[PDB]
Amino acid sequence: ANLDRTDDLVYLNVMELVRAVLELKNELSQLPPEGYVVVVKNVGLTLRKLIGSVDDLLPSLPSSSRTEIEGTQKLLNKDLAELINKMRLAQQNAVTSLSEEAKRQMLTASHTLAVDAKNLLDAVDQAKVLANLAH
Repeated sequence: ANLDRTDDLVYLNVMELVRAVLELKNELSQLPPEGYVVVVKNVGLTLRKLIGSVDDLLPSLPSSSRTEIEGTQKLLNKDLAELINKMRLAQQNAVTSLSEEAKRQMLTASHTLAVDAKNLLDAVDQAKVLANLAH
């Protein structure tokens, strides 16, 4: 048995992103970029919405973990900045060998949205708990 307790709602939403972004990492070699343009939305709209959940805990944390939240919530909008910019540039009507390299690169940016989230789900976990230990 396990008496798990859901207190942090920051690692909950982000969880949906890591999944929605992980599916587009394997489908890269399946469907065209025309359909991915819509996926990046549900993959990048999960962070911009969850980021507003930790912002409230920011002022409720010490001066040690903040570097993680204030440093992750800012880069969270950069992990997709290169992914999207690569979509409109990859799916574009380009007649060159690069058209192939621009397909594998875009994917390298997708995972970024997750790789930068795994550290965020645990980052806040240390800031929230500190809110209590602190006076």
